[PDB]
Amino acid sequence: IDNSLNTNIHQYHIVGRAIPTAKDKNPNVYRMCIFAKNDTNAKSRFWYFMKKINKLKKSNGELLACEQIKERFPLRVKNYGVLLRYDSRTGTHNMYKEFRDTTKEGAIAQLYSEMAGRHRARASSINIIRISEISSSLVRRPHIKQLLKRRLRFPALHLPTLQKEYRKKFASKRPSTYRM
Amino acid sequence: GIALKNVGRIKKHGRKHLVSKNPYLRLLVKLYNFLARRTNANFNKIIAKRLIMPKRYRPPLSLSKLQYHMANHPNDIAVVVGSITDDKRLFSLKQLKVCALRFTETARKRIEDAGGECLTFDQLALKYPTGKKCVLLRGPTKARTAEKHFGKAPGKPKSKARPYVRSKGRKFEKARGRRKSRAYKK
Amino acid sequence: AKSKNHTNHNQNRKAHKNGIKKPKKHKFMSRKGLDPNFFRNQKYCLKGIQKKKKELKLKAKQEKNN
Amino acid sequence: KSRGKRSGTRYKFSKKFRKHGECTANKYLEKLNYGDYVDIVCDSTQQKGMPFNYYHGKTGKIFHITKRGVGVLVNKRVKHRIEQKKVCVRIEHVRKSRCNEDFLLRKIKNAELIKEAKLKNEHINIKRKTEGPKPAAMIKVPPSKIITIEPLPFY
Amino acid sequence: KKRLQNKNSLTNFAVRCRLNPAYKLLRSLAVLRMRKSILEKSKNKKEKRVQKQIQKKELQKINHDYYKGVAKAVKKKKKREEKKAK
Amino acid sequence: AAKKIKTLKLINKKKRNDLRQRTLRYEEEYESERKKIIELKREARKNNCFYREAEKKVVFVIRLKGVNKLPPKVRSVFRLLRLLQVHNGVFVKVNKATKEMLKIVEPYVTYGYPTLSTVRKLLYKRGYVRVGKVRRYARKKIQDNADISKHLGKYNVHGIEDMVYQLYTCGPVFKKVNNFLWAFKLKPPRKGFKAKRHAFNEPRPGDWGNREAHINELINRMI
Amino acid sequence: AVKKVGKIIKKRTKKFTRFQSNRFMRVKPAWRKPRGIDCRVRRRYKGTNLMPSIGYGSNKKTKFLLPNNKYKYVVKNVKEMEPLIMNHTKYCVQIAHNVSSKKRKQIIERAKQMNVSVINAKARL
RNA sequence: UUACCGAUACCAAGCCAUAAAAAGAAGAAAAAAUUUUUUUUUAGAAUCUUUUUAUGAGUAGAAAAUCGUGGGGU
RNA sequence: AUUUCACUCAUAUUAAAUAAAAUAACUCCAAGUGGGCCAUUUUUGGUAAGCAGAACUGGCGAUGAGGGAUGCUCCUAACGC
RNA sequence: CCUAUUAGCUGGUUAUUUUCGAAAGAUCUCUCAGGAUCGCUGGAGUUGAUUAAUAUAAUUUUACCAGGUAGAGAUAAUGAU
RNA sequence: AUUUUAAAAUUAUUUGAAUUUUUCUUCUUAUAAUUUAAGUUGUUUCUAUACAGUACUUUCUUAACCCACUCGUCUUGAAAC
Repeated sequence: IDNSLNTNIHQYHIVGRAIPTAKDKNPNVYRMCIFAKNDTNAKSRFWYFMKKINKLKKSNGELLACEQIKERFPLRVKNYGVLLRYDSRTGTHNMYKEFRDTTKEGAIAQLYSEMAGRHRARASSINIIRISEISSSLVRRPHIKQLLKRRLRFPALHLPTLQKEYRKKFASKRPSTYRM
Repeated sequence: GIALKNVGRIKKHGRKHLVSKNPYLRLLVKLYNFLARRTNANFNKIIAKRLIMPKRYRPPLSLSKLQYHMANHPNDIAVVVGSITDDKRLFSLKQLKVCALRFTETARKRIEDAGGECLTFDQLALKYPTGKKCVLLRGPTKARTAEKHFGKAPGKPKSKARPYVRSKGRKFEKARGRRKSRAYKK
Repeated sequence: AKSKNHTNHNQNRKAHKNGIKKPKKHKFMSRKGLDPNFFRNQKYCLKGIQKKKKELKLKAKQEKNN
Repeated sequence: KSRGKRSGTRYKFSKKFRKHGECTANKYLEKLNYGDYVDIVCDSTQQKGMPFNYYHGKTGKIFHITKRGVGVLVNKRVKHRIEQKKVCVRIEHVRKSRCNEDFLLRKIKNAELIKEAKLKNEHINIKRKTEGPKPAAMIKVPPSKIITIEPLPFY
Repeated sequence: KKRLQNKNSLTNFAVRCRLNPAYKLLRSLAVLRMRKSILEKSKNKKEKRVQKQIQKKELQKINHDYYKGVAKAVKKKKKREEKKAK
Repeated sequence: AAKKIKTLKLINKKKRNDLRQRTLRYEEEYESERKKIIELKREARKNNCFYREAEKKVVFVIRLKGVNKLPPKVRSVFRLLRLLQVHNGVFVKVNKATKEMLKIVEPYVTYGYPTLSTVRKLLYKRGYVRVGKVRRYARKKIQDNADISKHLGKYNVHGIEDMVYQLYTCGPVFKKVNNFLWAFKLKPPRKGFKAKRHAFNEPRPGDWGNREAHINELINRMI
Repeated sequence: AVKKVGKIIKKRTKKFTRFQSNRFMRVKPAWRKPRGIDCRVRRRYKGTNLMPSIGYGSNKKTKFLLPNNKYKYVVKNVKEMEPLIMNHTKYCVQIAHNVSSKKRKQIIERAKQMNVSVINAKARL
């Protein structure tokens, strides 16, 4: 495992419930899937949505469950459509975006990077609704569509990224970006 | 940086050493500091503390008050860290065993004539090193005239402080602010 | 010329430097201007109590000291 | 420039909506004894015996009782220290305080509780319980009412 | 008493056993448990794994139910949005 | 003229034996509690039902900011918690009162649930104790059970393992053990903080607030 | 910089000099605490003339002794050297400046037969 | 996402002072020569001695302890 | 209401929690000060102001150190060697 | 010469280390460049504490009070519209 | 010069027991030693088989890296044009 490569987003399944009062003997319990850096942040987000959607605050609630969801096949690439709600500098907008990778958390990390890069949307301005795996026949974004051809191949035009050890300061002849 | 009170140093108040350079009193302070340390006796601790006090906290104790304070237990010995002064208003004395810092000549003569005895603190440490049958006494530490000027300022309502005046006739500090007929009273 | 008319700045921290001192709350309070015809009768009550106690004390002392 | 007795009391010393008129006759039957606590709530219908603006809503101890008035000791903060102030009011502007009513009920309840416990020679903890962390619970909910929640879109 | 060097109560064995009279027993038990031969574990790994097939099935069922509930929420919200489209 | 030393040695031997038995029972209790929670979660999830664990009853709090520019309420709460220096740490028992006290200090601390190994490490390698007369305490590293016996023995807390047990399981003698224990003086974290300015629960990197179980790795880096 | 010679630590050498004594002749180098108002040295600005403070004090086990691990004692005649008869290992002697050549010689010979070391033994000869 | 660099702040240790504390008004240790010598020490000042812990910005201002100068007794 | 006798109301964890809470309380004598200014948040006059006037807290002043290239007041953090 | 007149004003006001450490508010003032007085500070001293507890607390908890600011409203009143 | 003790640990014998069943298993029974206890000790060189040097200590003078505005003063604020 390469920590230079891993991101720190995980999916958590959190179940909570208002404390039973004398008014209602047993409140309905709520469950949610939240992507967060750790279970503590996931629970904070869960209570934020509990309070925002229902009229239920952490001080009047209790946590029935909180466990990390692990992807079944972390080495099988799949296409994800993620619905999204975020507020820009002048309004709120819901959009829909598509990624493809091996884990839902990885797709969400891609989503965060891309929303920051394209719209300057900080993570505090993003609400993730409805990330779900989609079928190839229902993929809608062209940048994902072109990734699903019968045989997919292309050259390797990236510049070489050597190790620090061989990233030597003085070269004896000009290297080639063509390499290949 | 640490957020402590007084930067973390415990502050004591009051005397820490004898100020008097009287060699006999220095010897007595040494003896009673040792006694207070080596025995557990709060008696000796109190005596060691009181030997150190200023003059105004070692006031005289008159013979009448001495023999009045020692009325109920007559076979004990009364220890005073001040001086014992005579009381002419007292008609008769009776058989007092008194340890004290100093006795006036009249008080000493009267005590020996009544048949009691006068003791110094070294003799007290010799015979009652723990303070058995020894009653600690002190004179009036607040009776002195200086305290009569202290407290609420003379001029504050219901104040009993004596003012500082050259003399105390009708024409000294007695007109305006001291009677209703001239503005107000006190 | 013109000056700062007023401020309460630093006054609270001056106040807390020597703490917010509490009243002492003594056990007894003077009854000087309070409920006459009640505290006078209390004076009479206490005098009666003291005399009844003291005459017993004098009797016991006299009969034990001959 | 203006600092009269009732300055600033436009709203505090006004009777509440549909609560005007003199006090009920039952207020005069309220028992007061020396040393018990009391609230100073000014009744603007009664103009005599009215407390000063500051003491409205303050609690104090009775130090004096007259035929129609009460003297109460109230703590007032004056810069670097508190001090007792002897405020003299009429009985309409004063009301028996419930500041220690839970204390009195606790005293009676614990009296009987520890009486019976000492009868049965059990060592009981009598202090208040300052409830904190709750224990684990093995609680079952019918899955027909577990609702999944998603953040909501914008409209 | 004169202040001496504060010994490491965790790595200095004599002072650790001084502080915790049970520590040497606990450590010997842990070491002895460590020293078990690899043959028993190698021969019993399948025995100790095959007991958990029912737990794996129940686990799969609960995660399947959770995923299904999420998907049904997806479908309900999509159906409501299609309702309000018209 | 020599019976005194023999009696002293025998009493010390009996104390050592009682401490050993108590510690063995404590280890058994820790293992039993862990196994019980494991199997009970197993059973809860096998059944179609939810199991919510108890709240942890004790938290470890680390100060994050220095001494300058603090509101009077925050300074008062800091003094009440005995967090006077920038990297001080204390154990705080959890109830409504302490949680409300911790709320007003939340932006300037980070706290969480310690776990047994970290409690043991804190006491064993950073555990100093208030030894002297009352109000004359004289911080001393433990190095021995003599002073623990002398001050806390009347509650039978002879021993650092007794101290560890009472701190970890918020037992009958927690206030006395916690007060007897001098406030921990922790090192700066080995890898640094993320940003003391922002909450641990903020989406951006941050440190202050309740870290829950994540306090253990920070304590380990700070120890 | 500290210097160590065996057990002897001198927490600082190059004794403190008065502020601006370098560039004013009327200001002698003997240390004076700058009372000042905007005084740089008093405010402890970086890179200028640090002030003495008690923290520089030397270990009191080795506070007053000379590079020979002995305390200096100054003598004016032969009679002031009697106490060293039983302090010869921890005290060294130094003859006072205003002592003539005969008293100097006598002091040197008496110290030698007391085997007490002399600091300024080769003066006025 | 990691690693790193970076304070007079933090941590461990030493030393100075300040505050507080625990306590105190008598006997041989070693080494080098050759049983016998030799070398060191062999303590006891109470505003003192030993040990311990924490602490240390500072104008105006206050205090203590120290350092010097003319002259006078001893 | 007071006084005297009874009986007894947790304390072996302390009539809720926490507390380098007695570093307390009190008295005496006395210094300097009594032009302030700045930041956040609130706020009045003014078109506005590095303007004038207020509230809370923290600062600068009285204070250096690391950072903000630079900077009385910002951030970190306050200072024996 | 009285006279070294008086100055709420300007300038100056001489060794070290150590410890504690402010105010630029307030009330009165022919007061507004001043003063007295309170506050803040030092020194001295006693009473206490030295008994992990009581006193105590710029803190919370539990119980009980008091409020008319933000908001809200304009069909509740008043005043607008 | 009457706690560098005692204990703890370890080694070698020793009595019994227990158990995770033993070449670091634990608990004491006794003895003897050790240190992991009870804050650094040893060996070998060099200085050197010198009497002050080209070494070592120290003062001074010069550089070099980093830093460093003119003090006193009134002032909210001075390196101040």
